[PDB]
Order: sequence, then structure tokens, then C-alpha cells
Amino acid sequence: ERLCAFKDPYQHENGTILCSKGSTCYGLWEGDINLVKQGCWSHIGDPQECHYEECVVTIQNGTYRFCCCSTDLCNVNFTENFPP
Amino acid sequence: GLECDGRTNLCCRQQFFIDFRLIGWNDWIIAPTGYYGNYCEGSCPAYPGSASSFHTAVVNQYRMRGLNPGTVNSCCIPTKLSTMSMLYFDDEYNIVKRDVPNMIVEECGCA
Repeated sequence: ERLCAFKDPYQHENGTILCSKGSTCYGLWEGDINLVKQGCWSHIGDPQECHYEECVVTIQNGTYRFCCCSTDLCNVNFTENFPP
Repeated sequence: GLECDGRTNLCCRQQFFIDFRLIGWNDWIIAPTGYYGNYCEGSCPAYPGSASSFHTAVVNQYRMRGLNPGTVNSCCIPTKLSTMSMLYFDDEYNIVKRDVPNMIVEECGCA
């Protein structure tokens, strides 16, 4: 089990979550970039997406930023680092 | 269980990516962009312990004489399924995350 950041305005006392065994952390942000959702991402079976030490972001609005990462609470900040 | 390598035609698990981009669903599903749903393909035996070996002799005798016995062959089917996390739009434009079960085939086997 892993502890992840949590936030859900759709229907966090201290901001922790017990994930089922084998799950990871995720986070979704939306203009002026504020958070929409955080929690447990139990989608393994596609390690092209959830193999990260920290939260990494890679028709869509183009405004949304989704990540998943492996460690505790890593879904609090993301980063983009593409080579030019 | 067998993994499909493209060589054997035995009951195996073939990797299959479902792209929400190709089916035009990336507008209401935010994440994932797609997933390896996979599927089962390949051949299986005719479908025990000691009595099933007796049926073996009956089948072989009927086939030997040009008759046809119970051609109840087995089927290549998923034996192990995993759940998948999905992040998508709700019908009222609210953001709903739901872990949809039985989405990814992880092993195949004969029925």
C-alpha cells in the first residue's frame, strides 16, 4: 500500500489515503493551474504511464495535466522535461 | 499460461492496446490515453483424471472407423482479469474517477 495526496470536490481530513495493495498515486490539474483531483491510481498493466519517482506530465483541451507516480505523496508537484 | 509471441498458435495471451484517440473518446475520458486490454487467441484440447481417459479410447475408436464423436473442443478464454483505473467526464461535466473492474486480460487458458 502507498500513501498519496488526495482531493475530490465531487461526491481529506488530514490529506492521506490508504491505497489498495499495488496501486500508485495520481493527480489531475486544470488557465491558472489549480488542482482538480488527487488519489490512488490502481491502473498498472501499462508501465508506460506509471513508472515515475515523481509525478510527471507528458480531443483534449490542452489545459489538463495528468500524472501517476510510485512513491508516497509524489503526486503533489509535477514536472515536464522534454529534450529539444 | 502462454503469452502470444506471434509464432505459436496455441491458446495464448496477445497484447492489445485500445487507443481512445482512434475511437474518438479522448474528449470525455481524460486518462488514460489508452490501455493494453489484451485478448486470448490460440488452440485448445478437446476438454477429469481416469474416466476421461476412457472417453479418449471411445473417441479414437469412432474416429478410426470414419465416424465422428463429440467434437466439443475447448476454448481459449481469459482466466485472470485485472481492474483498471479510469479518469473521465461525467454526464454533467463533473470529473469522476472510477476503477472499472475486469478490464485487462492478464492470463489466458483453455476452458
